[PDB]
Amino acid sequence: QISVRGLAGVENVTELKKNFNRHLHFTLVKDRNVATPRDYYFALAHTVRDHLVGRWIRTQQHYYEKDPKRIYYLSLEFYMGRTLQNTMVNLALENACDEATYQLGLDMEELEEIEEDAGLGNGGLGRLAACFLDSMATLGLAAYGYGIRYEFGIFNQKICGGWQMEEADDWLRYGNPWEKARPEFTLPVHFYGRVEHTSQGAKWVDTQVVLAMPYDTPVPGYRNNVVNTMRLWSAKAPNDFNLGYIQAVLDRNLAENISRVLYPNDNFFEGKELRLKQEYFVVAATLQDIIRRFKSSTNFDAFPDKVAIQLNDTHPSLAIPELMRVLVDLERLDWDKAWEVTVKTCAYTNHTVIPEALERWPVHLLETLLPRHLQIIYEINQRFLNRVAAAFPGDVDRLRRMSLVEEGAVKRINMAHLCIAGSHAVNGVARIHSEILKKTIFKDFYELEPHKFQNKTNGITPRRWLVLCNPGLAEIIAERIGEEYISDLDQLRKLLSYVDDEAFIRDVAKVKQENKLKFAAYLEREYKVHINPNSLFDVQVKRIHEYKRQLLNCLHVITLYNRIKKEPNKFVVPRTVMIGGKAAPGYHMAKMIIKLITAIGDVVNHDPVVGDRLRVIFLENYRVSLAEKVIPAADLSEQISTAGTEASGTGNMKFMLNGALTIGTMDGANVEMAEEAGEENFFIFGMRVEDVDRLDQRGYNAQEYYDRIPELRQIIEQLSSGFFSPKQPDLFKDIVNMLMHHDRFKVFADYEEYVKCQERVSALYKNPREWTRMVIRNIATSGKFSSDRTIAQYAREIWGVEPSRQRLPA
Amino acid sequence: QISVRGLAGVENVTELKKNFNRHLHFTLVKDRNVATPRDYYFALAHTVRDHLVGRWIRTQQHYYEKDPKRIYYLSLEFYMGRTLQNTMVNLALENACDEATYQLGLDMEELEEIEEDAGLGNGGLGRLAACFLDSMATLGLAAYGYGIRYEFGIFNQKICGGWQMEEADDWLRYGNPWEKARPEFTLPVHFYGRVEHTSQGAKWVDTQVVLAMPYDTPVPGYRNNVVNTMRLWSAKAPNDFNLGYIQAVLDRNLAENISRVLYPNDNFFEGKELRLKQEYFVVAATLQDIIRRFKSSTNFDAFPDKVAIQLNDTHPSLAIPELMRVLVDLERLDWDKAWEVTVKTCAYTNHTVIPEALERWPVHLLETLLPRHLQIIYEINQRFLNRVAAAFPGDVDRLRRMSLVEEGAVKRINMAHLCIAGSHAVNGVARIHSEILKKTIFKDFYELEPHKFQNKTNGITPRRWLVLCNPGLAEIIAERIGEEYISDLDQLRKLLSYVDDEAFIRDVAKVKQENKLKFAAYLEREYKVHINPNSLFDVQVKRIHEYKRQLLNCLHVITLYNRIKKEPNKFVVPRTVMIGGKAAPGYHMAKMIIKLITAIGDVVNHDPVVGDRLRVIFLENYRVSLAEKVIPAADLSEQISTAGTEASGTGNMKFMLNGALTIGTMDGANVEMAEEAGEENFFIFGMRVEDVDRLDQRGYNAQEYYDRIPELRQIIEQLSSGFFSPKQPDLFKDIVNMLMHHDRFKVFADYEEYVKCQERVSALYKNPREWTRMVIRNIATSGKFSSDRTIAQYAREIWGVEPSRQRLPA
Ligand SMILES: CC(=O)N[C@]1(C(N)=O)O[C@H](CO)[C@@H](O)[C@H](O)[C@H]1O
Ligand SMILES: CC(=O)N[C@]1(C(N)=O)O[C@H](CO)[C@@H](O)[C@H](O)[C@H]1O
Ligand SMILES: *Cc1c(COP(=O)(O)O)cnc(C)c1O
Ligand SMILES: *Cc1c(COP(=O)(O)O)cnc(C)c1O
Repeated sequence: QISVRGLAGVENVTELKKNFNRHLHFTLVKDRNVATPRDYYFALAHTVRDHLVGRWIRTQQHYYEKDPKRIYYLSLEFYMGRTLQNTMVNLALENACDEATYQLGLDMEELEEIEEDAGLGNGGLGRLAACFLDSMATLGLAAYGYGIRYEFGIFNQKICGGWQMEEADDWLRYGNPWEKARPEFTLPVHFYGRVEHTSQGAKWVDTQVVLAMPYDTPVPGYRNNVVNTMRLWSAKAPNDFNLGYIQAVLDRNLAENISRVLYPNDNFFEGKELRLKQEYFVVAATLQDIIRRFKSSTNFDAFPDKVAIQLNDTHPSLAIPELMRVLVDLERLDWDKAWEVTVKTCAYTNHTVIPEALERWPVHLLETLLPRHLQIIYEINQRFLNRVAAAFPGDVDRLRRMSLVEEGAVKRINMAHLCIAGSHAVNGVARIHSEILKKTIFKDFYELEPHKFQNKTNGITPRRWLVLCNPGLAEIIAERIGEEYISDLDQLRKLLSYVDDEAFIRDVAKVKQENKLKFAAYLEREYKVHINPNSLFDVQVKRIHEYKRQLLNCLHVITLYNRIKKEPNKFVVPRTVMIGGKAAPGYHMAKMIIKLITAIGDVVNHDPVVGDRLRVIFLENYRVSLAEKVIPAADLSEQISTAGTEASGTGNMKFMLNGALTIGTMDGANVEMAEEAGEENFFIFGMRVEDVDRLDQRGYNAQEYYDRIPELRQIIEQLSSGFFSPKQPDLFKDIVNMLMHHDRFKVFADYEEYVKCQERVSALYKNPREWTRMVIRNIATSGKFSSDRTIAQYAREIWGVEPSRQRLPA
Repeated sequence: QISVRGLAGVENVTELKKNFNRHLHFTLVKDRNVATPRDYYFALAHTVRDHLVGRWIRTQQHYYEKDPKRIYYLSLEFYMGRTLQNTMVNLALENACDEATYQLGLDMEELEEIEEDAGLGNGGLGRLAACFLDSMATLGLAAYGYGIRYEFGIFNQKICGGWQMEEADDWLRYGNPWEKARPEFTLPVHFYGRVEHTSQGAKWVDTQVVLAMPYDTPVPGYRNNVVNTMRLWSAKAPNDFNLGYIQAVLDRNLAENISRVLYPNDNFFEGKELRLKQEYFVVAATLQDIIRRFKSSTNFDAFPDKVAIQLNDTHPSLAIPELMRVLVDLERLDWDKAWEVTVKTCAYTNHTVIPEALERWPVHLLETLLPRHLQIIYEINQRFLNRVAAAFPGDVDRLRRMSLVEEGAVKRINMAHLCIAGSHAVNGVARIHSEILKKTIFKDFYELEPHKFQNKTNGITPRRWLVLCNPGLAEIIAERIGEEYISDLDQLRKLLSYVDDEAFIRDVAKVKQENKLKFAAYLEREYKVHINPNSLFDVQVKRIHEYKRQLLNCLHVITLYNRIKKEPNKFVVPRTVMIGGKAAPGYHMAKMIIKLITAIGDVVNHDPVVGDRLRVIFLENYRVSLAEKVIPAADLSEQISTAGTEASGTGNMKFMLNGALTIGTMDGANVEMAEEAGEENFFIFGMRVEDVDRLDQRGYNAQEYYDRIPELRQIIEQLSSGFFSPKQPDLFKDIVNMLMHHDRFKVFADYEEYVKCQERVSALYKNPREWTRMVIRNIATSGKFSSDRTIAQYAREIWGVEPSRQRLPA
């Protein structure tokens, strides 16, 4: 047992054991003779869950009594991952449970692997929401996460013949012990219908009704006895729905399809009706809940003092016109008063600048689905443009650029413009991203209301991303500076005075080696794949995207391979290149990239001459639980997106906190990370945002690079001739064609500097001691990237509430 | 507290209370400050449930050790009703829980009303299966009820404008505390595909796979510590199902629709594909489970010694060819050996003789859905007819009459013929019904294999239908003969020596009066309807059907009304005529009858001259929980189906056990009931089966009755002229037209004798003392109609197992 995992008291271990047996008997209705590991996992989950309820009930009762300002974090995604270990960590029950299960003759780590990931997210945006919930609870904020309870989360990725195959993520199959259905708080949500204009107000009538049933999941703060709530809505059809008879009953599924599945798109907008329904569904149900809670604390002037609504991107942007609809149509407030309340209540966070990810809904869709909201949006736009016109008289083009309504083929509503107009604060997720917002995408808006624009650099929770996934590292750190850093990551700074400490250097390196052995083993157990634990673990895990440039990584791998075949008996630092991530089902290029990766592996991994010097592995079904395993085992973190495309990135922070060195571009949060650790302790390369713009003004011509770089030329010719696809020589024609003629992300432009930088990485790896010393400098300066810091800034600069680290009663 | 409700021990009441509070806290995650009656109901349900698990686990472990012959009761319907009180009754926890909740300041009766009925049945057939499970557990048989877990059971009936409106029975909305999902025992079921004939055997390939997930519900025996299992299958789509992406995920519902809803038809066959899928689904999953359990006890010669499969009607008839498919195709047994095993394992129970209820599936449907089963059925038919041909040489018409395959417009498979051929026993559900089977419908089959035909008169469980719904009556009975009768109903005979006992007569009458007041009150509480508790409670509750002749009851009500208007100041015994029951959604005539009933009420209930002398009420949403309320409060039980149409009837037995006198035809079980109590203690009237046949040979002409009975003529003219439907004068034209020209059930033919008999009933009611004495004679002789007797006969004469009343350890 390690210190950071809590005490294994005599009384508590005994109590845990009896409750474990009670649940196995009464809850699972099983005896030890027929119980399977899954049954044991559930018995443990219910045992741990019991310890939450007491705190959950008093935390909520506490907020009722003290009535603080409530924070409502609206998101269509909450990438939670597993809950068992995280709960034990935050409740200081890990060692006790480890001991108790040990005495029952069970391996707790084996049981934890049985829990299904709650994959209600796609990647960064969803995971961010998860880290935020953890931090808000840890900082004692009366926060509520509101989203959708998807029956099917992000699809499970299978690799067949080197191709990605998707299969339903039936995560609720065996039941979810963490959620508590609250059917008693079911709310009605309206769709379609029409607008009637009577004497005293407009009415939305003849609507189709869908019920929203809430499910509450506890969110425990770190050892402070605070347990907040994440409320996920589930779609239910009313009972007089469609009410020949048989068909009417079967058609109930049409209404319940709203919460059936998560759209698997990462940084891409797909204007489908079902998605719009999901967005309004979560918004409509949540707002009624918010107002209900408010009225139970009618002058809505105090609404903004008791309520803060944070929009995670534009997905829940309809909250703005829905809040207006309710205040104006239902509560009968005058427009101006209602608008004042709305702006002061809502804040919007932008997560990207790539045009294809921007939500622009066709007016005809809103027209049919939400007629009243479309009217309110036109009215908002009207009054907004009147302000623009008055601020910039005669600037007609600005008016059309800022309009919430975009003209053209089909009129569309720019949801981002809607969010800026109806929010008192708009923020980017990293300094460079936030600056880009003010200088480009939202320049006109920043000019009109500069006070609205802020920055809130992303962060990650040190509980799940350090203590939970890397106990060995958390331990050796605690041994030298205590445990306070876990909820005050800035204290890792103190590790700077151990950079020359021989014992520490040795332990840091030892922990990494153990993590690598542990992962190298897992690889063979669950995926029959052998790798050399002594090689440098070069990993790039994140969603497959052209802007992420997994292709640039591929070019390097092929370069390494060609160099080896060129001079076989020459020494080179051994490397295990691991690339993992899911591709959106309809993203063809992303799926071709996955195939290319596996294709490269097929050649490289079986070339006798290469031996154990180079291995290319594609990490299947990358998800939160897998991240917790690979990240602690990585040496090199690949954060190589084209400058200006990765709003922030969070995977980069996870790697930095876990002892991996970073090779990347000055993009997103990488800039601040390098700034914190010092550029000398970072492997920075490639074009800066300015270099990219210069190239765009000049005109990007990939051919130029192809003509001037022999090694690059050789790679393209190998791809084109079928060297990596014998049976299908032209298999990768689309890839080569894109690289050569329409590469929006300038892969070739950063090739030379990338490769060169990679050589510097290999050189440092040859010097174990100095590599580890640089690692210590990174870990020691990663404190700024804790989501506790991020949330503290949101609370103080946007929500107007003070974080607290005071422990609530037991 | 009453004696039959068990002891309210000091230790147990204390234990119950703490566990109630534990569940409210840890299970429902609520505090007393926010708990609603529903939360309290669930806390109690979980508390009671806890007492079942221990016994449930050892009962099943017991069967594993002793390995007795297992009884598998296959049914597409299990009309369970509520489970809370029944569980308390069988566990002798009722008084303790009553006390415990009392001390917690809660009214247990109020909490029981919150439980949703498990309405997984239509009427008699489904309820019979429920009573049987209760009796099999009480008799210590290793029995398993196997069926489908419908998401939506029988629809909830709403009456709007006097018309029936159906609405989804979302009984799982708030969760079901009684079931235990067993996802670990999920089994695959195949559909469609084709048959491949290879060298060594035929193969069923290219099939669509649907998963069957089982949910187990405990079935406690009466105070014997036995807890059997009812396993209900739920349809689940495999995860690589349909696996653009979004659509594939949404289409999973196509496969899961199989267990979505119960077909609401009572005694009517609807040849829909979805229904056929449900039938094979339950059969395929169940048989794999049966064989699995058998192999874990490969000579299948002992299969019939360890397994008995009872087919509740033909709904699960595919078990016969499915068992053959498995034994022949999968286990590779020779046909003859397989057939021997199948016949010795299966037994079939017929529940009706009406042609429209007989299952005849179109060959083209089986051809597409279950190609292999169709081949097996042809093969069975072939060999079967060869036996017929050899037994009755040259009788070509017999061959075509007995064929499992019916020729004509579209070829169909007669499932009843299939069941007779593949079963070692076939039984009717009442003596007269069983005789009718041998003399008519299955005459040819009886001639070929007379040994197969048996009778097993239906019964009802005295636990739910006496002790649970009528504690007051169970108590006064127990006070004079003890409690042993509850599991040995024949002992009620002893009450015969109290027929002249003044105290007993007074108590029996008192209990009835209290039940009537209790019901008259409930009527006003939940349905704002006032009635006179001193009137005779004339009730007919059962599914709406023409053969049940609710119309004959209507004619009498109208007769009573017309007589009163004719002589207003003449005295007549006051009556409250209550009619209730659901009509199948697509059964037009049944829906018109409901409207007629409410229409009669509209006129009769508001006629000043009638006063409180006559009231016509339609009992809305008749279901098991409502039956438990009305039956104990009834004085007169209407069992007036045309002789030969009601196979048995079970509602009739419920009324007899609860102190109501019966007016009915010599049909179904009424014959045996009258035989048991003595015809002098029964109000028998109308045509006997023989009279009906005579009339059919002559030719039924309704006009004749219309011309010779003035009162009848007046009623038809009132209906035709719009007397009961002013705004819509011809509203009931279909009813009159049917009555006059195509009445398959000869309503007019029994009118005169019915009315006359009703006069005899009123006469006896005027003499309280003698009415009650006749009641005592009925209750005292109702013992034969206990399902314990029925099940004991099934066990000894069909399954070959001995019932046991021995209590298993605590
Ligand atoms: C739209 C969207 O999901 N954007 C992203 C992401 N996950 O892709 O949000 C996360 C969280 O802010 C950022 O770190 C990524 O750089 C940004 O692209
Ligand atoms: C088919 C069918 O459900 N038949 C019925 C019924 N419920 O309608 O079965 C029950 C139980 O045996 C019998 O009492 C009824 O007389 C018979 O009609
Ligand atoms: C952290 C995380 C991400 C975000 O990774 P980036 O490299 O910032 O894109 C995505 N997926 C999972 C499973 C994560 O844990
Ligand atoms: C007993 C019962 C029946 C069967 O009634 P019959 O009069 O035999 O048709 C039908 N429905 C319910 C709810 C029952 O309790």
